Formats: sequence, C-alpha cells, structure tokens
Amino acid sequence: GGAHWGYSGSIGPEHWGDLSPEYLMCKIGKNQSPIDINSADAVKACLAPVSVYYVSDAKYVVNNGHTIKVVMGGRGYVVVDGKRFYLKQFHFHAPSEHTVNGKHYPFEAHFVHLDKNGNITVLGVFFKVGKENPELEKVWRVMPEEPGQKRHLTARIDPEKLLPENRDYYRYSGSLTTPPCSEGVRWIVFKEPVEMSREQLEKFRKVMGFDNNRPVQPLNARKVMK
Amino acid sequence: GAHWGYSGSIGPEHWGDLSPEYLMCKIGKNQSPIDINSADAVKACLAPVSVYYVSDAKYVVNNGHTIKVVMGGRGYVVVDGKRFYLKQFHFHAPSEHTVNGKHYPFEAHFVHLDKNGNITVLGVFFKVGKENPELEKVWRVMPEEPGQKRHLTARIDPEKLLPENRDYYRYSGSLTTPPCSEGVRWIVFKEPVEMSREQLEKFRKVMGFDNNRPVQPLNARKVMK
Amino acid sequence: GAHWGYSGSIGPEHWGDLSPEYLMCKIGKNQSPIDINSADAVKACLAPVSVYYVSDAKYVVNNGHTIKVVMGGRGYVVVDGKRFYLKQFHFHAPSEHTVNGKHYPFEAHFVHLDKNGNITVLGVFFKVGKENPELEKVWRVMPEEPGQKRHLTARIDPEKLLPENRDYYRYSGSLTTPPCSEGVRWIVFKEPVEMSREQLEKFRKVMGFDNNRPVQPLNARKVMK
Amino acid sequence: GGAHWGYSGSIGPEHWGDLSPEYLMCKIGKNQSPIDINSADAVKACLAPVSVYYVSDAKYVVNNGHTIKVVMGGRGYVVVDGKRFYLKQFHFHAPSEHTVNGKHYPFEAHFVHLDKNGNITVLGVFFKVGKENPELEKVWRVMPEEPGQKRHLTARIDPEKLLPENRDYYRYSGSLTTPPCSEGVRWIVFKEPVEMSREQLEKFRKVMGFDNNRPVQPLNARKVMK
Ligand SMILES: Nc1ccc(S(N)(=O)=O)cc1
Ligand SMILES: Nc1ccc(S(N)(=O)=O)cc1
Ligand SMILES: Nc1ccc(S(N)(=O)=O)cc1
Ligand SMILES: Nc1ccc(S(N)(=O)=O)cc1
Ligand SMILES: [Cl-]
Ligand SMILES: [Cl-]
Ligand SMILES: [Zn+2]
Ligand SMILES: [Zn+2]
Ligand SMILES: [Zn+2]
Ligand SMILES: [Zn+2]
Repeated sequence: GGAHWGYSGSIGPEHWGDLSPEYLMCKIGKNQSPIDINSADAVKACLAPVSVYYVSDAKYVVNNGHTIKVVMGGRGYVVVDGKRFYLKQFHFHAPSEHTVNGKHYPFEAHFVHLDKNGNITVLGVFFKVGKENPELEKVWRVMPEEPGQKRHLTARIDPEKLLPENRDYYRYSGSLTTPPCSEGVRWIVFKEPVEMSREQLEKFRKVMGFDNNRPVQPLNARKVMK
Repeated sequence: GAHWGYSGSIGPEHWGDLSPEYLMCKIGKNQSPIDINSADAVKACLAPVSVYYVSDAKYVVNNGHTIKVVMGGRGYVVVDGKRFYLKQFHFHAPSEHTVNGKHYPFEAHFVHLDKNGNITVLGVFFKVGKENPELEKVWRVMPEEPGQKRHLTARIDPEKLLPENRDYYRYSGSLTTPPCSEGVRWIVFKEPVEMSREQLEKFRKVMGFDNNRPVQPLNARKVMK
Repeated sequence: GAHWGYSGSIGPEHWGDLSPEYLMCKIGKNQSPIDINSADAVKACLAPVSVYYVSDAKYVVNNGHTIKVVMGGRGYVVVDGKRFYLKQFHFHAPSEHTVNGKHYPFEAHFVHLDKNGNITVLGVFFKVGKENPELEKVWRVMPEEPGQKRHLTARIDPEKLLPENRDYYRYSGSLTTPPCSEGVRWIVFKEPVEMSREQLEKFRKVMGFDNNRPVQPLNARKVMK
Repeated sequence: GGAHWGYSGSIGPEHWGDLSPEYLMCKIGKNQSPIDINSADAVKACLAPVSVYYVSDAKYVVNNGHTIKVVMGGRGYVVVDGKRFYLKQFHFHAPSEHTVNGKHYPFEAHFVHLDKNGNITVLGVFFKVGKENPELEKVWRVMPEEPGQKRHLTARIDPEKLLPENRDYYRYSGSLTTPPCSEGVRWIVFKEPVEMSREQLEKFRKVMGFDNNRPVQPLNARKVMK
C-alpha cells in the first residue's frame, strides 16, 4: 500500500524520501542503514551471544521484484536484549549492503525478525564466492524467475544452516534498508562470511537483473560495537 | 519555529505537533534524554574524552528555557578523534537523564560543535552538598528575567565544573529541546559534582518551573559504559 | 609447618624463611593481597559469579590467626563454569586488599574448593555503618580464646553477608597466610557492606592485633574489572 | 652458570625441576608457560595497544644448542603497562610452544624484552607454512649450523618486519619456557600468524635436530585476556 520504489531512475535510493510522506526518514534520518563498518573505529564491547532457536517453518519463496524472499511461519526466534524476536522472512542483496573497511562482499542475506511489541531485528550474513552452499541451493533450485511469482519449497529449509559457524557480530542501531527506512531497527551483522558458488551468485544476478543494495549511509553519532 | 515550553499545551508531549520543523520530537526513535540502567549498559572500550577548555565565556543569558553561559567556541573536547568546540553550557532541574530510574536534582549540559556542525553534549549530574565555587560565579550574574543577557564579573573556567573522575556513559541520541534533531553524541559522566541546596533553589525559583524533557525509549540502542 | 603470626620475628616478612614449606611467601611473583588500582584494572567481560549457598555452618573457631566459620561444604559458587564449594569464611582487620591505596576497616574471605582442590576466595569489604545482622549471629558466639570452637546458636545464611551488587575485580593470586600457595582465584566484590563500629572493635579486641598481610607487587598480572 | 638441561632424556622438561635448586619453579610453579590458549575461555578485555619502537641493532646470530637466537643491542623497545621493555634478543621454537584451541603451529618466534627494573616481557609470533619470509631469510642465510657457534649478520635486521600486520594479542601472566622457568613474565601472544616457507621450516628442523618446545602447562587460576 506504500508508494512504488526501486534501485534506479526517478524511483532510486536518492529519491526515496520524495516518493511519499511515509518515506520521510529516508531523507531526514540520522540513524540509517546500511553503513560502512570500519573495524578499527568500532568499539570492542561485552556483546551478549545472540541465541538462535529456529524452526523449519518456511511457507514459500517469492520474487517480489526487489529481492528473492523466503517467507517463514514466524515460530523460530533469536534472543536479543533478553527478548524473543521471531523470524518472519529472509531475503538477499547483491552486492552486499553493508561494507567492512570500505569493501563490499558480493552477496548479503538478511534474516528479519519481529518481537511481539513490533520491534525489528535484522541479522546480516555476508557471502563470499567459494563452495556451493547446500542450504542456499534448496531455495535456488526453486527460485521464482519473474517478479510477482511465488513457489513451493521442495526441500525442508533449515535457516540456521545459512548462518556462519562463528557467531561473533557487529551491532548498531539503524533502519530498514528499503522504504520506508524506518528507524529503531536492531542490526546484528556477523563478522565471518559464508560461501556460495559463482554459479549461485550468477543465478541471483541474472534473475534479479539489477543490483539491489542501498548505498551506505553516514554513521553520524553512532558507534558500531564489536 | 513555534513557541514551546514545559507545561500546558506547549509542553514536551505537544512539541512534535507545534511545527513541522519539530516532527522528530514525536517520530524519532533515537531521542534524548533516556534512563541509563547501569546493569543493562554494555561494558565497552571507550576512549578517554580529553578536555581542552579555555576561559572564553561571553555572557550568561536567561532565555526562558534555561540559564545558559555562551562561550567563544575556542575550547574543545576530543571525541572520535575529532575536535568538538564548546559553544555554550546550560542547566536543567530536575535532571533530564535518570540513572536506574532515579533523577539527580540538577544536570549541566556542555554543548559542542565540530567543524562540520556535528553536536556532542557532555552531561554532568549534580547532587546536593557543598556550594560549588565555579557555579557561584555564574549564579552571581544570573539574569532573573527571560530575554536578558548579563556580562560575567569573574573568569569562568568551565573545566572546573566537570567531575574529577572522567568515566562516562555514551549513547547516540538527540537534542532535548525542539527541534530534537538526532545525530547527537551524548557523553554522560558517571560521577556527580556538588552544589548547595541554596544554589539549586535559586535556579529553580528563577526558572519558575521544571525544565526537563521526559526520558525517551531506548528502542534499538545500547548505552556503553 | 612452623608457628607464624603478624608481628615480631614470626610476622609476614619472615614467613618464607620459617619453613621450607613456606618458601612461596618469599619467592612467589603472583602473591596476594594486592592494591587494586581501579584506573589500572582492565575492563573485561567477566561472567557473573552465581552463588548457591546453603545454611550448613558447623562452628565458629578462634584459631589465633582469625575468627573463622567452618561450613559443611554443600553450598557453592560457579566460577569458570565449575562449582567451588564453600568450606569456611573468616575475617581480617584492617583489610588485606586495598583499593587505590586505601584500606577498608575489615574484610571477609569466603574460601571455596572445587572437586580437584583448586581454591577460589571471594572477598567482601566492610565499611563502618549500621550493625550487620548476619555478622551479629557469628559475633554472639565469637570464641575469645585461641584454640576454642563454639557452636552457632542461630542459623547462618552466608549469602546475606555478600553485597547486593555482585560486580567484582578478578585476579590470580595466592593464599594470604602461610604457605601462601599460588594458583588461587580471587573474586573481590567492588561494593562494600556495613558493620557497626562496635562489631569492628569487638573483632579487633578479641584478635588483639592487626591480622592483614601487606599488599604484594602485581608483577606481570592485570586485575580485571 | 646454571645446571645443564635439554628437551629429552634425563635432562628433559619433566626433570628440569630436579636438575638444580635454582630450577624449583619448573616443578612447583602454578603460573608456568607455555599454555594452551582456548579462545572461548579467554576473556574479552580492553587491552592497550602494544606500541613497537624497534631499531636495527642486531649484534650476531648464535646457535646455543637450545635454539637459534639473534642477539640485539637493547636499544629498541615495546611499551607495555606504560613502561619501556627493551628488545634484548629473539629466538625460535619448533613446533610452537603455545597452542591455540589445542593445536600447535609448526613454528613460534619469541621476542624477549627487559625493562630497566629487570622485568621480562615476551612477544610471541606464530608461523604457518606458506610463502618464504624475507626478514627471516636474512637470519636463515647465515644460520650457525653447530651449537656454540655465532655468525655475523650480512643483512640489516629489521625485527618489526617479523611481527604480524594485525597486532591483536592474547595476554597472560606466565614464566620463562626454559629453565629456570622464572615467573612474573608478561606474555603478549599475537593472534595472527605470519608465514614461512616449508624450506625455511625444514632448515630449522635439520639444524636443530630435535623439537625444542616445552610441553603446555596448566592454566590454574589464570585467565588469558583477548
Ligand atoms: N520490512 C523490511 C524488513 C527488513 C528490511 S531490510 N532490507 O533492512 O532487512 C527492509 C524492510
Ligand atoms: N541547541 C541545543 C543544544 C543542546 C541541547 S541539549 N538540551 O540537548 O543539551 C538542546 C538544543
Ligand atoms: N587455607 C587458606 C584459605 C584462605 C586463605 S585467605 N586468607 O587467602 O583467604 C588463606 C589460607
Ligand atoms: N632468558 C629467557 C628469556 C626468554 C625465554 S622464553 N623461551 O620463555 O622466551 C626463556 C629464557
Ligand atoms: Cl549486548
Ligand atoms: Cl592492558
Ligand atoms: Zn534486506
Ligand atoms: Zn540541555
Ligand atoms: Zn583470609
Ligand atoms: Zn622461547
């Protein structure tokens, strides 16, 4: 029900804040995502482990014209700030939205969670090119190739198998990276990348047809914790 | 920007609607002040905040919202490796920030701007105790009427108002008065300094009302300690 | 092991030479107690030390070196993921540890052993203030003569002696009495608890002398905070 | 002037504490080195950067029958606990003395420093097999091949070039790893390894003729900071 937006032309990221009054934060926000994570500038901090309690409740995969998204049943959760944030969906960007020390990864997954009070936590996972990713291949095998199309998953999705083994992370306070770019979003960005094959990357690039990362936004007053 | 205050239909709950320019007061999710729950704050390797103040006070002003000492902007603190220049300091009673749900009777804000206009506020809490000598210099020329500036009669050394121990809480927040712009660095010192009850009462009476904004939800933020 | 004490030719400086068994008192480089300089201590992600004590006091003994409450060893704390069982607790005046070069008037040590004989000591500082109810139960049966045990007349709840805030300094050290064995985990709580001046004075008079070992050099160690 | 010791037989590490009363700490010490560094058990902490102010004041290389050691003039220093510890010598062990998560590296360098008050700080650098190490090759080219022999260095030694680029470290309180195994030694163990070629490793192994690492010792009451 929100105004139409995209990644280029008159509806691209530089214009989002003018597409609708609902999208104001895109242009006036000072706590926007994604960001560059400069590891030296980040603050070493006593960050609590982010406990993962996922379940295999995937409903379908959808190509919504902005990403490839797996929609979940909402029963699995992570624990952040002692609260349960339930896994609602995960989706993908290429190139990465976040950068580390000024460099992109070729691909980034976002696991989007909602607590019962309506607050959002996103877990970000970077991918590098290497070995074929078995869990990703379950989704890729049935990737809808046109926008507006959804497909049944033919294999049981285990979302935790997409996360890195090492669970060290960067944390900061940010926003959604797509309109309305609402703030008050908790970001948990895992430091260790996972792997996907070049073929998997190129399938995503070909199906999408364009890059779908928002440009990095100024840190402003924020510190990233590490 | 419209007239605003601390009670009635122009009080803090109404701010965001008084002018479109004040919208962040209502819609922002990284607003100040906050309650600082010490147990919930995250232990972090925070850099010392070095202070290089000079005695460049220009005047004291009662602007109807606070008593404010305006500076020449030559002194500075170092935050994130950058110089933030001390433009003014001013006061609130009761405190704006709380610690573990409790107010201090009084809080001072030292407001700094870097060369690109980014704002850093250093907050100092005060408790009732011995008369504060440095504060006494400002109080001796406190203008009793809003809209009046008075010249200082003594040399102001702003660093003498800060606590001796320089450990602090840090978080990202906002200005505490309209337009409540975000992108503000907050450095809140953990150790309070003392003022006499008479110094406190003079401020309370000259203001004529409490001038603290209610604490705002932390939302996605952590406080570092 | 030879007779040792807190003054004359059997005092702390002479300990290491009284018996070959006491050599570490003299040659060890990770000895306790220490001065805890808070500014020098390293901020660290220290695990909470969970306390699971039970009321299993057996007796109070004056052993000529301290007043000690001997426990049944059923209660425990969790340190490094392991259970360390509370064997006894005892007292020193003035404090053994100092903080920023200052003593507290009194310090309690809660001595624990894991299943393999590794020792963890929890230290609690006391300041003069209100009479301590839990300490009063022990004091009511304090044996006045060395070599005497007395039974308790009230149920001892040792956790009631610990401060409410459980934040602590940690370092690796030694026993503070001969043979001053190393390999001892020290958990020193930052917040003091209160005792009356009369409770303090009773202990000082029953002992008849100061029973604190002088602080020892940190050498290669850091204190975590 | 101390009693003769070695790495095997009746004079090996299990016997060091009985070889001389001077070596007592080898058998009774509870703060001995080297150790296993379990990264999960280590405590994340606000460790100060260890500033390096080395100079090229190498005097000679020596094969002393226990290691290959480069002896320095003592003018270069590192800063630890706000004090200058001067670089006196550096030397090598294979396999590594320290282990990380129960695993050895094939080689470890130790840079030994002395403050003016007589306190020792050792910086440890792990090596893995990979590319030929240019700074190490300056020493290796003139490695004395028999115990008791010293040789002139034919190239200017720059000791800082042996340290890893990333200067993150583990710190703990320990001992010398050779008799007398004196305690009160500050250990700074860099987390990131550097590389040496297989040929460089095998030259060291061949010249030494035996492994020269002391077995790891119990952590006891200690925490390692990271
Ligand atoms: N609704 C929504 C959820 C997550 C994101 S993202 N790309 O920031 O994770 C954007 C919109
Ligand atoms: N301009 C301005 C400066 C500082 C503050 S305060 N009250 O947050 O320090 C508010 C407005
Ligand atoms: N055995 C023993 C137990 C504890 C201590 S103390 N004083 O270090 O707690 C000394 C000896
Ligand atoms: N003297 C000496 C210095 C350093 C070491 S070592 N191997 O622990 O660095 C041993 C002895
Ligand atoms: Cl946290
Ligand atoms: Cl340090
Ligand atoms: Zn996304
Ligand atoms: Zn203010
Ligand atoms: Zn004791
Ligand atoms: Zn060595």
